[PDB]
Amino acid sequence: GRALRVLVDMDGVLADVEGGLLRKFRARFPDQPFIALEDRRGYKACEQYGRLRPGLSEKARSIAESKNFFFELEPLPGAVEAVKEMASLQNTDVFICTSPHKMFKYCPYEKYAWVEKYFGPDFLEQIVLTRDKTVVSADLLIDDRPDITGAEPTPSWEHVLFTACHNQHLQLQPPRRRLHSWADDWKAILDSKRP
Amino acid sequence: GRALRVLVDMDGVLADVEGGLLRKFRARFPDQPFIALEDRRGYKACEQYGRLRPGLSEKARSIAESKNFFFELEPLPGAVEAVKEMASLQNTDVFICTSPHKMFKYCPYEKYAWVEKYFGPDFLEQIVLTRDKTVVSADLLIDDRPDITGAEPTPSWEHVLFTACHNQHLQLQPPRRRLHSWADDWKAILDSKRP
Ligand SMILES: [Mg+2]
Ligand SMILES: [Mg+2]
Ligand code: NA
Ligand code: NA
Repeated sequence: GRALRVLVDMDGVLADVEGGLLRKFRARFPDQPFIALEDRRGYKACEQYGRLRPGLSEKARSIAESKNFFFELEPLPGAVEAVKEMASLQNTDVFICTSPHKMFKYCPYEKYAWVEKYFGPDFLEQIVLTRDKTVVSADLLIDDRPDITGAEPTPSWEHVLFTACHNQHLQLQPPRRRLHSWADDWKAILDSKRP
Repeated sequence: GRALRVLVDMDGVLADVEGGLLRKFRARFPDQPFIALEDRRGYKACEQYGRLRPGLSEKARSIAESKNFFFELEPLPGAVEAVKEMASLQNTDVFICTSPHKMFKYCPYEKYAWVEKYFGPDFLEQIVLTRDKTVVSADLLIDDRPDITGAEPTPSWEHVLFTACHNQHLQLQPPRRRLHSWADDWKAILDSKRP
């Protein structure tokens, strides 16, 4: 007491939503152009697909809306190991703070199931499902979305940007910070917020 | 700006979880003793069922864990009308802040579906699913659970206790407040927190 509280985003931070989208898009729509991971720009993949060719945004969306899309995402390298270690640290509380998106039949269930699979049943109590992360209080939010907005104009967390291909070239306004991958020094970031 | 932010609990505040539990329990287990609504005491119904007769807690739990339990709950009188009005007020942001419980196959989906049904698709973005309400920041939390605890020792909200049969006889520690039903003067409660 007090415990440092860290919110960890799920999509693109713990679960490889980009790789999953691209793989399943390519398999389901093999004759359509696609966006190679390195060429991704901007948080919303479907929007970029729409610019590639008309109709592709809805097809990209249909991949993400399909049963087992979220459940079958691969963990990002080091993600499960890092979050387990982080949660186990003294004076450190970790919550997985993630959006259900505009899709509720499968996505919430599958996100819970995915967390159960990789972190165990006891970690389910650490999940906060919300479209608005600004109303969740914490010391840190690790999330791959550059612009996080919502009902709270002054969120209590510092947003640390987790690198993803869609944001990796972005110049952030100082003093905004990055976590480059789970191999990067996340302990140093947490420690900088401690008493 | 700033908008007053109000968290409204779902079970026992918007949706009649007590009536639904009792009705479906009685229908599925007609030869078992039950707990009449007026005799409910303590937030956790299944725990009281367990004291009534051994094995009854697991049966009560099975009712709540069954498909369509949450979806088929009836709204409490005045609840949908009040929350719609509250959300429509100037400088007032409403979030439905509710637990998925220890059950994730049906409960999250059904809670989203229930909100869609009674409040419309656009209200889905106001849902926060969490087992820990203390990490959700707001001015007010209207919730029928007397004791709300979690990772944040000093939540930012004032907890206003929504009357339910299990809490109606409880003497609260001053200056804790109650909302007796949605017929009660909820506007006065909100107004007391405004600048
Ligand atoms: Mg993300
Ligand atoms: Mg409740
Ligand atoms: Na879905
Ligand atoms: Na369930």
